[PDB]
Amino acid sequence: GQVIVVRKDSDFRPKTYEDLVGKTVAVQIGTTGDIEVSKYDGIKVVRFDKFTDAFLELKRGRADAVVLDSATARAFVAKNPDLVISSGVLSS
Repeated sequence: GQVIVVRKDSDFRPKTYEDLVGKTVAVQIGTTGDIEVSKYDGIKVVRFDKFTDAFLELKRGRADAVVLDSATARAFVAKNPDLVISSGVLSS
């Protein structure tokens, strides 16, 4: 389902929703990722029209993570080696 993407050039390696509490997390608005992260008190959720804009926030350092669907996240990270998928499939 969902995975957590973070910067490769970081020691931050979240594996669960709880690991995102306190962090700025970019999501594509209205996706499962948005809906799920929004359930956890203390995640600072930043919503974007396009997932690519969520990823841009992460690449620039203005967000700490992105939560998105596995296949879409994989196809993007494939071409963005400054990013890494730090989780397996999240248990939602």
